[PDB]
Amino acid sequence: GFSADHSQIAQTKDTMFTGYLDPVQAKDYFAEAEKTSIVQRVAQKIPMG
Amino acid sequence: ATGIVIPHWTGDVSAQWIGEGDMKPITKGNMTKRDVHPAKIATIFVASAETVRANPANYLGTMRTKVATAIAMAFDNAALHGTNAPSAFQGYLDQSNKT
Repeated sequence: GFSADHSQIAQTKDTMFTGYLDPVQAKDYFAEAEKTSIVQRVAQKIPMG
Repeated sequence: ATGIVIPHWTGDVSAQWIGEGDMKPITKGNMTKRDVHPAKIATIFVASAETVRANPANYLGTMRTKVATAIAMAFDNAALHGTNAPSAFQGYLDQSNKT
């Protein structure tokens, strides 16, 4: 190819274009779902004060 | 494109006083011309196809105006100061002998 900011050619990798062509923010495609209590699902609820 | 040619008059045409019978003087006129031709000014600029497709910072449209600006300034630096003048240009303003 050519140097990281070559003297005669414009390229996307050139230092001249930092702050443009930034990668787009996505959602987390690998969001592990929150755990939740099993004890509060099996055990009998009573009122409290 | 082939340039132009400019004509000019130059002869010191003349006439003189006479007495009766004091047989008359003879004179001849004279002419000249100058020709001039245009020069070429040029540049090229190059980009990756991705740079063209994305056009970051409007760099392409910016360059189109900036090379036009540079070409106009190159004409002044030739005509005022001779700085890079191509040999087809005749004279430049700094060349004068009055200060």
